[PDB]
Amino acid sequence: SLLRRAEMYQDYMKQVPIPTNRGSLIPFTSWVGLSISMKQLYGQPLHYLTNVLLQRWDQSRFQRLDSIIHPTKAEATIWLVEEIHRLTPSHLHMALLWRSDPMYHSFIDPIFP
Ligand SMILES: [Cl-]
Repeated sequence: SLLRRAEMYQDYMKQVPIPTNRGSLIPFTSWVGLSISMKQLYGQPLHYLTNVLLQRWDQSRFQRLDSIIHPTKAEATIWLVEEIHRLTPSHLHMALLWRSDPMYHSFIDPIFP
């Protein structure tokens, strides 16, 4: 059941193309905020694992973030990690993660943002 949801989620996320954009600069002051600007400008979802990681990076800081990591590089890093999260995880692993995290749907993008 969770397993079917994981399988359908992952089968879908694995095929979503990474957008082709060299020549982008999105100023930002938190990782989660940069991710919201990316999801809105490109009209893309980011994966559960990427949303969780972005929130951890923001927690680890507790100066504008974009004066520390340039936006072009920051955005590229999110896309590269997102590609790992789309192409590599097994749905079984995702089902197991979701079974242990009652808040897990808060890190899944809505279908209609
Ligand atoms: Cl931001």
